[PDB]
Amino acid sequence: KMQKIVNHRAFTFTVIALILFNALIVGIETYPRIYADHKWLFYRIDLVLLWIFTIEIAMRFLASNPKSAFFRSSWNWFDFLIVTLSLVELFLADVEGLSVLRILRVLRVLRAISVVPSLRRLVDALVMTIPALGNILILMSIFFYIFAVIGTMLFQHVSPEYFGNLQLSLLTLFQVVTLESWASGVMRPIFAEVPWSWLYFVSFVLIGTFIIFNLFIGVIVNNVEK
Amino acid sequence: KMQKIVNHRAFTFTVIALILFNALIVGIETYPRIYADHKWLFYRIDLVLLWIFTIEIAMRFLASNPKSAFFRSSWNWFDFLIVTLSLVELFLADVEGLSVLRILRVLRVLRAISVVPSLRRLVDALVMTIPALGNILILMSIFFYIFAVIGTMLFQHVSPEYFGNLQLSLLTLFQVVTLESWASGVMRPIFAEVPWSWLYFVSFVLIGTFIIFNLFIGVIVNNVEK
Amino acid sequence: KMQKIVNHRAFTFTVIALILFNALIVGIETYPRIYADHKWLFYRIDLVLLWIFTIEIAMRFLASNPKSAFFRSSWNWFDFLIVTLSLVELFLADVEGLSVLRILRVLRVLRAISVVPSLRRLVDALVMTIPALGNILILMSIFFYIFAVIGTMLFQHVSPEYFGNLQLSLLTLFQVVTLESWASGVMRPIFAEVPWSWLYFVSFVLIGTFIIFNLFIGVIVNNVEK
Amino acid sequence: KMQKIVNHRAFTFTVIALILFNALIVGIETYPRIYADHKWLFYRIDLVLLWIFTIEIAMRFLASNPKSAFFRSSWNWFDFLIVTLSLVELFLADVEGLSVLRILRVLRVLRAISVVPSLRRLVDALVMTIPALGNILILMSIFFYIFAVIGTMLFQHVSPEYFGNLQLSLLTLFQVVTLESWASGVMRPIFAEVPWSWLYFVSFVLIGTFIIFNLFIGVIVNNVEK
Ligand SMILES: CCCCCCCC/C=C/CCCCCCCC(=O)O[C@@H](COC(=O)CCCCCCCCCCCCCCC)COP(=O)([O-])OCC[N+](C)(C)C
Ligand SMILES: CCCCCCCC/C=C/CCCCCCCC(=O)O[C@@H](COC(=O)CCCCCCCCCCCCCCC)COP(=O)([O-])OCC[N+](C)(C)C
Ligand SMILES: CCCCCCCC/C=C/CCCCCCCC(=O)O[C@@H](COC(=O)CCCCCCCCCCCCCCC)COP(=O)([O-])OCC[N+](C)(C)C
Ligand SMILES: CCCCCCCC/C=C/CCCCCCCC(=O)O[C@@H](COC(=O)CCCCCCCCCCCCCCC)COP(=O)([O-])OCC[N+](C)(C)C
Ligand SMILES: CCCCCCCC/C=C/CCCCCCCC(=O)O[C@@H](COC(=O)CCCCCCCCCCCCCCC)COP(=O)([O-])OCC[N+](C)(C)C
Ligand SMILES: CCCCCCCC/C=C/CCCCCCCC(=O)O[C@@H](COC(=O)CCCCCCCCCCCCCCC)COP(=O)([O-])OCC[N+](C)(C)C
Ligand SMILES: CCCCCCCC/C=C/CCCCCCCC(=O)O[C@@H](COC(=O)CCCCCCCCCCCCCCC)COP(=O)([O-])OCC[N+](C)(C)C
Ligand SMILES: CCCCCCCC/C=C/CCCCCCCC(=O)O[C@@H](COC(=O)CCCCCCCCCCCCCCC)COP(=O)([O-])OCC[N+](C)(C)C
Ligand SMILES: CCCCCCCC/C=C\CCCCCCCC(=O)O[C@@H](COC(=O)CCCCCCCCCCCCCCC)COP(=O)([O-])OCC[N+](C)(C)C
Ligand SMILES: CCCCCCCC/C=C\CCCCCCCC(=O)O[C@@H](COC(=O)CCCCCCCCCCCCCCC)COP(=O)([O-])OCC[N+](C)(C)C
Ligand SMILES: CCCCCCCC/C=C\CCCCCCCC(=O)O[C@@H](COC(=O)CCCCCCCCCCCCCCC)COP(=O)([O-])OCC[N+](C)(C)C
Ligand SMILES: CCCCCCCC/C=C\CCCCCCCC(=O)O[C@@H](COC(=O)CCCCCCCCCCCCCCC)COP(=O)([O-])OCC[N+](C)(C)C
Repeated sequence: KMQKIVNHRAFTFTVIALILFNALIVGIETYPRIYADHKWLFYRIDLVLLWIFTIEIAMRFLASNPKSAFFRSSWNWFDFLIVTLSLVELFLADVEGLSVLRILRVLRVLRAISVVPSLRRLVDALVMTIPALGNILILMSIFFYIFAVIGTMLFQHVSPEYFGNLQLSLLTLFQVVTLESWASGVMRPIFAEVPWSWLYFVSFVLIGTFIIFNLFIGVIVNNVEK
Repeated sequence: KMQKIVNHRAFTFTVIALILFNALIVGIETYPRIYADHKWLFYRIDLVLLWIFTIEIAMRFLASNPKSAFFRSSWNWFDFLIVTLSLVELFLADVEGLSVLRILRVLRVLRAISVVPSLRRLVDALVMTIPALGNILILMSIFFYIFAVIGTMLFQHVSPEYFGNLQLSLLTLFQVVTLESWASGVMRPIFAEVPWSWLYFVSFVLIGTFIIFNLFIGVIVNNVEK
Repeated sequence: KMQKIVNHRAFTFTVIALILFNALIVGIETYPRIYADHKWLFYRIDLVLLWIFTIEIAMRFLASNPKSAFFRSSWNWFDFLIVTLSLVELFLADVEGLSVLRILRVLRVLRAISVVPSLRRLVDALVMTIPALGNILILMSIFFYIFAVIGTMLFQHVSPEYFGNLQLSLLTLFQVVTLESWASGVMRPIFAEVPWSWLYFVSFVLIGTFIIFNLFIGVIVNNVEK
Repeated sequence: KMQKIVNHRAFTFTVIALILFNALIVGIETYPRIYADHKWLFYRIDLVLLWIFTIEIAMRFLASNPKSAFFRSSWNWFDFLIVTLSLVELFLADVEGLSVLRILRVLRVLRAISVVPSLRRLVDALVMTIPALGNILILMSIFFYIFAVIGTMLFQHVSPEYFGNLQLSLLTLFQVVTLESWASGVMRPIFAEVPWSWLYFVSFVLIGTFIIFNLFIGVIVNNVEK
């Protein structure tokens, strides 16, 4: 009565192949003409692929010793979430708010990183180094917030474009920490009006960079040790 | 008569929570309409928060064994400086020179990194690696100064914008070492007139980069060792 | 009857010198006037250099113990491929499709990295670290594909320039991961129309960067170990 | 009769202080008005500083055991070269070709890195890692040359600006390897005409980057070892 043996060689291979085909079709469908000429087929195949993933994860669930740890392990929670999101897409297909709904029709491909064990191990390892660089991110958040607040009150009425709110300015402070056109297009047109403005960026760009550098190093000599 | 026990669990927790609320309100206040509609409340809460921080640091001072090392430790000096700067803001509120005065109303949030011990330890560690990369910064300063002097006499009358003074040119030499639009907007419009100008940037961008790279490495294989 | 001894000191030296001269002439020939004034000489020297390389590699082949491992080693396969490509150039000289044919007249210089042993060892070592960073590249490919698909359906009709197809958009997603004008010229003119668009880039630029950082580290603490 | 003892504490201190003052004055002199109003003083002080450096290095020479190794050590050769260059400036002051002559009036400050021993040791160490990354630079040179040649024949008549010669194009290939506006301003206006052009940059920007990354790593795990 118990479901004892369920696993075999292609038990995954077929799933990953199917996911690849899913990616292929969901990519193709993004062409206006080709999609607009064969819509019934795309409809039917999307439905059937949805149902395959559904019955797949359900098969694993039922044959995963329910009362013991299946929903206890996070990976399967992630799989389940992905399938539920595809279902949300389906059963709430096209009321109106579809623009940010068709998108979820895509991420069903990234469950690839769940099935192939090497990618699973790699991604879990990558996440396991997030609590390593924990504090540094808090420091960087403090830094960003302080500088955003300081900017939005200084340059509010000289550059409404970049420094207009605490939200909008929290953008200009991001595309500057990445050293992206921070001089000729963020500063030179401001530094022209308020001449003492430079002390802002030349400070931020400095200290920000420093922190980032150290953050990077903080990880490097952590894997030499572990 | 002596103040023996003063510490407990929330002895910090309440302070850091209050600081968070301080950040929240000082952020909100940067909206023109919302601040302009409820100013009395913002006034009163700013005053009361100021007084809370004041009585807090004073409590620590009095219950910090005055004659022994309290003002001897630098962190408390930093705290005291921050509180005094907020006070400078208050008692010298709005004579006229307020533009660069309201700013100090902000950095009172960064004393967060003082109170939570993990951030304190991290920041102290980060500073402790400044005397490590001591010389390299002297070398980089020499380099910057030399190249600024060399530029301002060559391109003074062909590009008044970027190379106009030893000060202004010390900017163009900064937004070039960060590889920010150094070619199409700093050089191509100059390289057009003085054709041999390229040897300037292609030298600087080279050597500067080299130094920086080495500086970075100079830190990396210093934490593998310590 | 067997070819026993074939090697000596300059056995390579002459070849690398000749290759250097080949580079020199193939570089010179890219000037319109100078090439257009002495074409017969360039013709004849190109022919003779081709034949020198031909007889060279053929000499090695015949005096490389044919039945045993000569074509078994990959380097010689690469050499042979290069010579055959030069020959393809010659015997299929100028039917019409020459634009992407004259190019192969160039890469015959890079066989330099085959002959000088230090470069050979270095390049082989560099390649030997490709299977090291194997998975991370698969993860990055998945990431790129997902984000390209997600972009091309959102911004298809607001920015036909950058996001027009799954191909063209796979470019805009490349010159953004390199942080090249990703804000002022890829996003600000889009973020103006669809205001919620920022969550796209600020996500990608984030996660992409993270992956890349880790990839880099994944190699660093792999040479400390091997 | 022999010069036995010549060294003492300030034997350097005075020299480095004087060099600092030299930097200060040579910087000041770059202002048009201020220099144009007091020229006699600047003249006389430049002359006297020149003579101080002269007599200084000559003192060291004579009291450096001439027949034994003084000119044998490279640092003193560098010092001597710098002083001779200042002298070239003086005795060949203003015939006409002064534009690239006043410049040498500057680098006399960088002899600072000779006198202060910490900087001397650091700079010598930095140079001692140039023969470490020897081959990689040869590989990068090969790469640059190949791609420059390949570009200048493809895009010669569609973008005369960037790809016009083997020299000029060797610039556009430099401000692209640094990821500086390589997409929106080097490629998009070219990729519009020759549509298959992308395979150029997306290749170069790829492989170049790879090499650079590896070069960096090639140094990192060389100081963990030495
Ligand atoms: C394991 C999970 C990872 C996922 C990896 C991906 C796995 C699955 C990959 C799936 C790829 C998706 C395929 C979609 C292409 C459909 C063909 C097409 O559109 O032709 C179009 C033409 O267009 C052309 O002329 C050229 C078509 C090739 C461009 C495809 C780019 C490659 C994407 C690869 C991305 C690689 C991702 C990595 C990137 C670093 C037709 O439309 P049209 O404009 O009307 O032209 C009319 C032509 N006609 C006259 C003949 C009618
Ligand atoms: C790990 C986390 C680390 C956190 C560290 C983060 C550090 C925070 C970084 C803060 C950056 C500072 C930004 C302020 C500079 C811009 C000001 C400006 O431009 O306005 C005016 C400059 O008016 C002046 O004269 C100011 C001259 C220098 C003031 C320096 C301010 C230092 C603030 C305290 C320093 C505290 C130091 C530290 C304290 C402990 C411009 O002129 P105006 O008056 O507006 O006149 C009208 C405009 N008009 C000119 C067109 C007519
Ligand atoms: C531990 C110390 C670290 C500090 C961390 C921060 C801790 C404290 C954080 C404090 C955050 C500050 C809150 C201020 C927002 C007030 C609400 C508001 O302005 O609404 C405005 C609307 O605006 C909107 O429509 C959207 C509002 C959300 C934008 C807030 C950005 C989040 C900042 C988070 C930064 C994260 C920092 C990290 C970033 C990496 C109302 O103004 P209006 O334009 O007139 O609109 C009219 C609307 N009405 C019709 C209803 C009237
Ligand atoms: C760790 C710290 C390391 C420090 C190292 C830092 C190194 C310092 C780096 C210095 C960079 C050098 C910058 C100078 C190049 C630009 C000059 C120029 O463009 O002007 C002229 C070029 O006129 C020429 O013909 C010059 C040709 C090459 C001269 C090379 C100068 C080397 C100086 C000595 C080298 C010393 C080497 C080292 C010595 C020990 C332009 O033409 P024009 O004459 O003006 O004519 C009028 C304009 N017109 C054309 C429109 C009509
Ligand atoms: C080991 C394998 C690695 C390969 C390494 C390379 C090894 C082999 C290197 C080969 C180099 C190729 C030489 C070609 C130059 C020919 C001379 C010429 O064109 O003169 C032109 C003038 O142009 C000038 O005025 C200046 C010429 C010097 C520019 C050459 C750039 C150096 C390229 C080095 C690249 C270094 C690569 C590294 C870069 C990091 C003449 O044409 P014109 O316009 O009509 O002028 C008329 C003048 N006239 C009046 C006198 C008639
Ligand atoms: C290692 C690999 C890691 C892979 C991770 C990769 C993660 C993937 C990253 C995906 C990035 C997400 C991009 C979507 C954001 C842009 C949407 C947009 O702008 O359209 C609309 C926003 O409409 C809204 O109101 C949306 C508000 C936020 C929605 C957030 C979407 C999250 C999707 C699920 C999150 C799943 C989380 C994870 C699930 C497990 C714009 O407005 P409009 O509706 O079009 O109205 C008409 C236009 N008009 C405004 C001009 C009138
Ligand atoms: C150890 C070796 C390493 C070398 C390190 C350097 C050591 C030696 C450093 C020497 C520094 C050189 C000093 C030159 C300044 C002269 C004063 C001046 O020009 O005033 C001008 C005004 O200009 C101003 O209004 C502000 C002047 C300060 C700008 C100086 C920038 C600091 C350079 C520091 C670079 C730091 C390098 C590091 C950078 C990272 C006057 O000219 P004017 O325009 O006509 O104004 C009229 C005013 N008036 C009405 C009163 C008349
Ligand atoms: C460590 C050192 C490593 C060294 C590695 C360095 C590798 C070297 C990297 C070289 C980069 C390659 C650059 C060439 C691509 C651009 C060509 C182009 O755009 O012209 C044409 C594309 O015409 C085509 O149809 C070409 C289609 C793809 C050809 C691929 C070329 C591969 C060359 C061999 C590959 C060898 C692989 C390796 C061999 C061993 C454009 O069209 P048109 O024909 O001009 O028509 C007229 C213009 N019109 C369109 C406006 C009307
Ligand atoms: C916190 C970082 C600062 C560093 C200080 C270092 C010394 C800083 C030197 C001088 C500082 C003060 C100069 C006096 C001028 C002040 C006001 C002024 O006139 O501004 C003038 C220029 O403003 C500049 O020139 C900014 C200088 C950029 C510094 C880049 C240093 C990079 C450090 C290297 C990092 C690597 C090593 C890192 C080692 C730490 C502009 O105003 P104006 O001339 O009156 O003209 C009117 C305005 N107008 C232009 C719109 C028309
Ligand atoms: C110090 C670094 C230099 C490196 C030298 C290497 C060889 C350098 C090769 C040739 C050097 C000399 C060429 C002769 C031309 C001189 C004058 C000239 O005519 O300029 C011409 C172009 O100027 C250029 O082309 C600059 C070349 C950029 C070099 C990029 C190398 C990157 C090294 C790779 C780094 C990685 C490996 C690093 C390994 C170290 C322009 O003048 P014009 O043509 O007469 O036209 C009139 C002016 N006009 C354009 C405004 C209309
Ligand atoms: C996934 C990453 C997100 C991070 C969230 C963090 C908090 C994010 C805070 C607030 C989030 C939501 C704000 C409410 C506004 C939503 C809609 C909106 O109005 O947009 C508004 C602005 O949009 C922005 O301001 C984007 C904020 C950029 C975030 C940069 C954070 C960098 C993290 C640091 C990385 C280092 C540490 C990393 C630690 C992880 C624009 O719309 P509008 O105002 O209505 O005006 C009409 C549109 N118009 C402009 C075209 C005219
Ligand atoms: C060597 C690197 C290549 C990689 C291949 C990967 C798959 C490449 C996918 C498809 C390749 C071929 C697509 C078919 C189109 C060919 C011709 C064409 O039409 O071009 C079209 C677009 O051209 C592009 O879209 C270029 C795609 C950029 C690739 C970015 C991948 C980054 C790798 C990630 C690095 C990280 C991981 C690294 C893992 C290695 C434009 O031509 P058109 O549409 O006809 O319109 C007319 C021209 N017009 C626009 C001027 C009007």
